[PDB]
Amino acid sequence: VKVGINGFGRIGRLAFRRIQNVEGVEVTRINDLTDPNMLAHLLKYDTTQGRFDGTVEVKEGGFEVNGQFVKVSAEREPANIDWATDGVEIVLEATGFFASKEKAEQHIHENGAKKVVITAPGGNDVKTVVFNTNHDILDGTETVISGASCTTNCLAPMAKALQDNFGVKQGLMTTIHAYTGDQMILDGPHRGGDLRRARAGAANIVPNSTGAAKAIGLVIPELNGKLDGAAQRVPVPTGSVTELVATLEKDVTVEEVNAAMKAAANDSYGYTEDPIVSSDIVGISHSSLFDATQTKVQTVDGNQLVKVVSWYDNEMSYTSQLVRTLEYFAKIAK
Amino acid sequence: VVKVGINGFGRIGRLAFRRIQNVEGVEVTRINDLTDPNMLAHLLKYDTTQGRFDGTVEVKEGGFEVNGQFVKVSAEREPANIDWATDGVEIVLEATGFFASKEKAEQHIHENGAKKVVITAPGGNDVKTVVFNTNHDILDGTETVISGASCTTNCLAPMAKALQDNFGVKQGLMTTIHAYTGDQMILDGPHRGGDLRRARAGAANIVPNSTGAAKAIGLVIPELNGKLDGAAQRVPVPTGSVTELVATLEKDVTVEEVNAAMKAAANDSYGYTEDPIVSSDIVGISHSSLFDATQTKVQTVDGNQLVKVVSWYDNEMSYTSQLVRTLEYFAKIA
Amino acid sequence: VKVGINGFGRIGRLAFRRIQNVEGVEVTRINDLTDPNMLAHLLKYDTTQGRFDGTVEVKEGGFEVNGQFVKVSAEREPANIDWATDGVEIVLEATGFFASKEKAEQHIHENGAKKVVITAPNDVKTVVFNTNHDILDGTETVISGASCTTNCLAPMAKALQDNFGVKQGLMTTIHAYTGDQMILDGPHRGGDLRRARAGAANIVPNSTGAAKAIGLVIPELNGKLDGAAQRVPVPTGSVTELVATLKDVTVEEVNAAMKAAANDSYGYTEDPIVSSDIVGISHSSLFDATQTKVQTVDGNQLVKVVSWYDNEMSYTSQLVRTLEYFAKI
Amino acid sequence: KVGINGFGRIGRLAFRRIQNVEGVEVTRINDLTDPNMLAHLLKYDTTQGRFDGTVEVKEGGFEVNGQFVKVSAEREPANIDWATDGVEVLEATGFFASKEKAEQHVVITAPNDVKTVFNTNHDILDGTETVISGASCTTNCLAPMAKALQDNFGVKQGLMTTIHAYTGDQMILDGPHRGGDLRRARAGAANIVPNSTGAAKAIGLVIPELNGKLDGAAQRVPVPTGSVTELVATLEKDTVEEVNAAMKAAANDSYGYTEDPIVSSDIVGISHSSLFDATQTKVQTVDGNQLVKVVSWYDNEMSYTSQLVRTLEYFAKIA
Ligand SMILES: NC(=O)c1ccc[n+]([C@@H]2O[C@H](COP(=O)([O-])OP(=O)(O)OC[C@H]3O[C@@H](n4cnc5c(N)ncnc54)[C@H](O)[C@@H]3O)[C@@H](O)[C@H]2O)c1
Ligand SMILES: NC(=O)c1ccc[n+]([C@@H]2O[C@H](COP(=O)([O-])OP(=O)(O)OC[C@H]3O[C@@H](n4cnc5c(N)ncnc54)[C@H](O)[C@@H]3O)[C@@H](O)[C@H]2O)c1
Ligand SMILES: NC(=O)c1ccc[n+]([C@@H]2O[C@H](COP(=O)([O-])OP(=O)(O)OC[C@H]3O[C@@H](n4cnc5c(N)ncnc54)[C@H](O)[C@@H]3O)[C@@H](O)[C@H]2O)c1
Ligand SMILES: NC(=O)c1ccc[n+]([C@@H]2O[C@H](COP(=O)([O-])OP(=O)(O)OC[C@H]3O[C@@H](n4cnc5c(N)ncnc54)[C@H](O)[C@@H]3O)[C@@H](O)[C@H]2O)c1
Ligand SMILES: [Mg+2]
Ligand SMILES: [Mg+2]
Ligand SMILES: [Mg+2]
Ligand SMILES: [Mg+2]
Repeated sequence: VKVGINGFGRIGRLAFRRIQNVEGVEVTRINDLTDPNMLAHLLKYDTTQGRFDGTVEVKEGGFEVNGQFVKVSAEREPANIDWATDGVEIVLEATGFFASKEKAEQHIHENGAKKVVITAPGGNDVKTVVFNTNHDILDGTETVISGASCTTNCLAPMAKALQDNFGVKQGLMTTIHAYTGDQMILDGPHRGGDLRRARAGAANIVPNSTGAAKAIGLVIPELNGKLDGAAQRVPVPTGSVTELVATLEKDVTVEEVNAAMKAAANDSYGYTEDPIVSSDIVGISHSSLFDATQTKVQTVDGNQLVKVVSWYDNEMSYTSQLVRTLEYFAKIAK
Repeated sequence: VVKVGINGFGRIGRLAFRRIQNVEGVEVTRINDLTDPNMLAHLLKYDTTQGRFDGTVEVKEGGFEVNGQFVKVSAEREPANIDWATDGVEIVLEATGFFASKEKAEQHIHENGAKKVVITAPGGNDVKTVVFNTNHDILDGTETVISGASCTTNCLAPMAKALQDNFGVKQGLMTTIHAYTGDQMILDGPHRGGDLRRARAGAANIVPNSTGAAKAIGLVIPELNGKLDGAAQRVPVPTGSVTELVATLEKDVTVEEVNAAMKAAANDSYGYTEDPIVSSDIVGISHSSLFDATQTKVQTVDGNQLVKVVSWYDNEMSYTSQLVRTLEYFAKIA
Repeated sequence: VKVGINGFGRIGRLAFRRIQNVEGVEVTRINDLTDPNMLAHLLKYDTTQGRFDGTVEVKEGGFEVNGQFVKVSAEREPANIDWATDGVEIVLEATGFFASKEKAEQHIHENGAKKVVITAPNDVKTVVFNTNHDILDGTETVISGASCTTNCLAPMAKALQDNFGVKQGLMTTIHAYTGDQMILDGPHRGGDLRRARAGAANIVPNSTGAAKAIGLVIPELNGKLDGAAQRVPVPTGSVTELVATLKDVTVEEVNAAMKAAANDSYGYTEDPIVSSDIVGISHSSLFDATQTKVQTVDGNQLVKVVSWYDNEMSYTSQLVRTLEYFAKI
Repeated sequence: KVGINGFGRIGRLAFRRIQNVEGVEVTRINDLTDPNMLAHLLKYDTTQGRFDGTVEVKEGGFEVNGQFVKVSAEREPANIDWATDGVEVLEATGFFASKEKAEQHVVITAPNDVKTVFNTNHDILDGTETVISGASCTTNCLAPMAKALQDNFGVKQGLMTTIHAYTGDQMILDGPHRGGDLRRARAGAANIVPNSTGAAKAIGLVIPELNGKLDGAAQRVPVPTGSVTELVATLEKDTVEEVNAAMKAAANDSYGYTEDPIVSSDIVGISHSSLFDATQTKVQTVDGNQLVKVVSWYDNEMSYTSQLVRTLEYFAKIA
C-alpha cells in the first residue's frame, strides 16, 4: 500500500521514519509548504528524536531515502494535490488544519486518494481509533478515520484497565505536557486567540484545555461522560505524563491496581516500576507507560480516591499508534 | 526594634533579607553561611529569577554594607559555635535546610547565642507550624522554636481552609507542578540524599517527587488532619509553582460558588485572579497563594461531585513573604 | 506629538511601556493582526520583562491605559491605515515586514502619517542614539533605529576608533533566541535551515548584518568589520564579543577608555554579571571589563572586548530616545 | 582491566564505550554512594539515552549483561584495594587531577608535570608512564583543528571562544559556589555565563610549535550537553576554500568534517572528538591583512569520552 503525507512536521516526519521498518506500507509522496531541501534536512536531523537512521539526499522535486526517490510538493489546498500520480491510496493528514471529515475529504477526488487518516481528533462523525484498545471497530469501508489525540492514546489503556477490573464512578485528569508547535516561542499574538499559548512555551508553566478526557466516550463507550481534565504545558521539547484521579466502584489497594495494569500490558500499554523521568520515555514505541511508583489509593472514612499515572512521548508514542492503526487499516482496505 | 540573624544566605535567606529592608521593626545584623563576604554580596546584588537588588551593596572586611549599614558575616558550619549575642540578635532565621528540627535548631540558643529560632521549613510535629493569616493566632510569644511550614503548605492552606469553612471536605488528592530547586542536580549525578529522581537533571526533565505538605496539613488546620495527600511534578522553570487539588466535598457546589467563596477568603496572603496568567506572571509576588478561577472544575457524574481548585505561588518569594510576616508578628509578641 | 505603533510585538509593546514615562510623546493608536483583548493581555503580562506598571482594561476597538482610550485595528496593509483619524504624525514600524524605504513609505499618505521610524535596518538614515544622532535634521520621511546588535556594537567600536583606531575586526554575538526561530523543528518560512530548528533547545549559528553595516552609523569603520551569531536558549539577553586589530594597548587602557565613553546609552561595569542581570536595562550596551583581553605575541596584538545588551529593552530604550529627539525636530 | 574512580558523566559514558571494546574491561567502580544509585544512573541518562544492555543490582555491585562489577565508596584513593580485582585506573572525580594526587594509587580525565589527544600526539606515549592525562574536552576539540592550521599555513596568534554546555560544576540555581566563582554560582541552565578556560594556553603541551600563541574564554549556555569552539587566528600564509579543503584532508576517526548546517543537538553522542563545520568558516582580508575564523562542534561528554577510551585502549596495549 502506497501512502502520502500531508504535513511533514513532527508527527509527519516521525511517521515516515517508522514506515521504513514496516513492510507493505511505503510513502511515495510528501506535500508541505516548502522546498525539498528544507524537508530533507528536517528528516536527517531531529533535536528530540536523533539523526535519521539512513541516508537522505536531495534531488529535483524530492529526495532519495536509501536509494528510493520520494516526490515532494508545496500545494496548500488539499483539493489540488494529485495523489493518484504516485499511486497513493491513503493520506496521512498531519497539517493540523484539516482535522474534520469535511476538510479531510478534499483529499478524496479524481486524481486524488481513496482514504484519509487524520493525525488528530476529527470530530464526532469520524471513527476514532486507539490501537489495541478499539481498533476492532474498523472494517475497511471508512473514507475518513482519526488516530485520536496524543493524550487519548495514553489515557485509554489506563482507564480501560480500571473499568474492566474495578469500574469507575468518575474521574479528573491532569496531564503535564511538553510544549508543542502551536505555542509561541516568545510572547506574541496567538493566531488561534489563546491568551496562554500566546506566551513563551519554553519559559513558562502554561495551563490549557484538552478534549481527550471528555471525548473518551468515542473510544470507550462505557466511560462516556464520566471523565474530564486539563493540561499544564511545561518547558520540555517532548515527553509528557498523564495523571488521573478517579473514584472506583469496588474497593482497591495499591498492589491490585499495579498488578491489574501489568496484566493489561501489551505492545501499546507499557509497565514500569523504575523511578524514571520524562527524558527516559523519549522515542519509546509504547503508547502509554504505566508508572507503578506514582500509584496512590487514599482511604479516608471508608471513601477511596485512586490516582494512577502513566508516561507517554506525545511525539513518538502517539506516532507508534498512528502507524500501527495505519498498517492495520491499509490491510483491510476495500 | 528587633534584630535578626540569618543562618543560610541562600534563596530563602537572601530574599528574606530583601523584604526585611522594608519592614521597620525588624533588621538583620548578622549573616552566617559557608563562604566569604564577597560571594554573598554578589548573590544579594544579582538574582537570576528575582532581579537586581533595590539598593547598594559594598563589601567590607568580615561583612558588607547595605545602603550604608554594615552587616557582619561569618562562615561557621556548626550552629552551636555562632556567637549571635555579639550583634544583639534575639531571633535567627534557620534557612540552611540542614537543621529543620526542634533539636538541631535549638543549637542556636545558648550563652553567646540567640533567644529564639524560626525554621524556614517543616520542623517536626513537636514544633508549632505557622501559615500566616491561617493559624498565626496559635503563637503566644513564649516558643523557643517555630516553623514557617513548607512552600506548598503556605499555598494549599488558605485554599483548603476556604473549602472547609464553606462546604466541608471529605478527602482530597493534591498535585503540585513545582519549579526545580537547589536540592536537584543540574545534571545526572549521585544525589547525596539517595533520591533517584532528584539525581536527574532538574532543568531538562519532568521529575516526580514526594511532598509532605498535603498530609501534614493537620498541624495547620486540625479539622483536615489525615484527609489530604499528594505528590509533586518538578518541571524546568527556575521559580514559580502551581498547586492543583481534587477533592470530594460534603455539600453540593457549582463553579461560581467556589470561585466566589475564594474571593471572599482573599486577603494579603490569599490572592484571587480571573486573568489567564502563566508561571512567569507570579514570580516575585507577595501573596502566599493566588487562586486562579479560570482553572476551577466541578464535575457532576451520577449525583456524585468532584471539585478541582488550583492556585499559583512563587515557591521562593510567595513563601518568603509569609516567613517574613510570621517573623514580624513573632518578634512583636516575644 | 501623537504616535502610532504598527506591530504590537516585543519591540512594539516595550516601546509603548517606555512612552508612558516620557511626556510630549504619546501613543493614540495601535495596529496589529488581532483583537484588542489579545493585545491588552500581552501588555499587562510579559514573561521576560514583568507585569505592566499601570492599569489596562479592554473596551471596544481598543483598551484604556491609566485612562485615555487607545484605538486598536487589524489592518494588514500599511497603505490602508487611517493614521490621521487619531492625529498620529509618526509611526513605529515594528512588524519586521516593512523594513525598506518603499514599504515603510506606505504609512505616509493622504489618509495617514507624516513620518516613520523603522525598528530595524541604504536609502534610509540609520541612527544609534548618542553615537550618530547628529545626522537627523527633522525633514526625513523614513529613518531607522538600526539592529539590536548595531546599537550594542556602535559605542564599543567607536570608542576603539576615537582612542586607538581599528585595523579590522571579527564579531561574535551570543544572542538570545527570538520570534523568528521555530519553537520546535519545523519548516522555516524564510528558508533558513537553522532557525527552522528548536530555538530554545539548541545552540544555533546564524548570520548578522550588524557588523558590516556599521559604516551606515560610523563611516570611519566602513567595510572593516564582519561577524556571525550564536543563538542560545535564553528568552532575552545577549552579549557581543569583538576581536580586533587596532596603536598598541594594555587591558587597563581599553577599560579606562570605555569608562570615559560611558553615558546614558553606553554603560560600564566591572562586576562579573551574567545574562539575566542585564534583562530590562535602559543602557543600549554595557561594557564588561572582566572579559577584556589583550594578547601580545611577537609584537603583534589581538584585542578582545565584550559588552552586554538586552536585545529587547536595551534596543527599545534607544528607539524611544531617538523617537523623542526626532519628534522634537 | 580498568577501574573507574568517579562514576559520573565521563565515568559512566566511558563504561558504556568499554562494552564495545575487546581487551579492555572494567571490573571495579569507586564512587561515594550505594550500588543502587549507580546502576540507575547507568540505565537511564537524560542526554545520552537509556543503556543498551541489562543492569541488575547485587551485593556490593551490579551485573551488566551477566558479569558482576564491584562497587565501593572510598573517598581517599590510597585506601582503594584496586589489586583485589586485578586492575592494572580512570581518575574521573575531578579532585585528583595532579601528578601527586593521581599517583596515589592512571589516566586522568582532565588536565607540565604529566603527559597530555588521540590521533594528534598519541606518538608521545611509550607505555612506561605512571601518570598521563586525556586533556580537557575543549583541547580535544581545538587540537586537530589548530594542528591542521599549523601543518598547512602556520599561525601567528589566536583567540578562542567556546560556547559550552553547562556542566556539574555550575549551580542549578543562584547559590554559593564551593570554588569561589561568582559566575558558576549562578543558575547554569537559565543564563549565558562567562568563564575561564585553560585549554587554549596549555595547547603547547600537546602541539609544542603553538606554545604560548593561543588564549581564550568560554560562554556557558543553557544546553545540558553539546558545545562548539570558535577560533579567530592570524596565520603565517596569506582563502575560505583552502581552509575547508585542508580540514577535510586532516579528517579521520577523531576529527570529523561537515558542510551541513547542523546545530548542537545533532552532535550529541557522536564518536568524533571534533567536527569541523565548513559553513562557519571566515577569512576576512582587509588592506592586505587577514583574519581567519574556524569553528568546530564537539559533545563535551561523549566526544571527549570517545578519545579518553581510545587513548585508554592504546595505553593498555603498550604497557
Ligand atoms: N506534536 C505532538 O505532540 C502531537 C501529538 C498528537 C498529534 N499531533 C497532531 O499532529 C498534527 C501535526 O502536529 P505537529 O506537532 O507535527 O505540527 P507541525 O507544525 O510540526 O506540523 C505541521 C506541518 O504541516 C505543514 N503545513 C502547514 N499548513 C499546511 C498546509 N496548508 N498544507 C500542507 N502542509 C501544511 C507545516 O509546514 C509543517 O510541515 C496536528 O494535527 C497535531 O494536533 C501532534
Ligand atoms: N527554595 C524554595 O522554594 C523553598 C521554599 C520553602 C522552604 N524552603 C526551605 O528553605 C531552606 C533553604 O532552601 P533554599 O532553596 O534557600 O536553599 P539554598 O541551597 O539556596 O540555601 C542553602 C544555603 O545554606 C548554606 N548552608 C549549607 N549548610 C550550612 C551550614 N551548616 N551552616 C550555614 N549555612 C549553610 C548554603 O551554602 C546556602 O548558602 C530549606 O530548608 C528549604 O527546604 C525552600
Ligand atoms: N526581537 C528583538 O529583540 C529585536 C531586536 C532588534 C530589532 N528588532 C526588529 O524589530 C522588528 C520587530 O520584531 P519583534 O522581535 O518585535 O517581533 P514580534 O514577533 O514581536 O513582532 C511581530 C508583531 O507584528 C505583528 N504583525 C505582523 N504582520 C503584521 C502586519 N502586516 N500588520 C500589522 N501587524 C503585523 C504581529 O501580529 C506581532 O504583533 C523586527 O524587524 C526585528 O528584527 C527586534
Ligand atoms: N563532562 C565534561 O564536560 C568534562 C569535560 C572533560 C573532562 N571532564 C572532567 O572529568 C572529571 C569528572 O567530571 P564529570 O563531568 O564526570 O563530573 P560528575 O560530577 O558527573 O562526576 C563526579 C563523580 O565522582 C564522584 N566523586 C566525587 N568525589 C569523589 C571522591 N573523593 N571519591 C570518589 N568518587 C568521587 C561523584 O560522586 C560523581 O559520581 C572532571 O575532572 C572534569 O573536568 C569532564
Ligand atoms: Mg516501508
Ligand atoms: Mg528593616
Ligand atoms: Mg507619554
Ligand atoms: Mg569490553
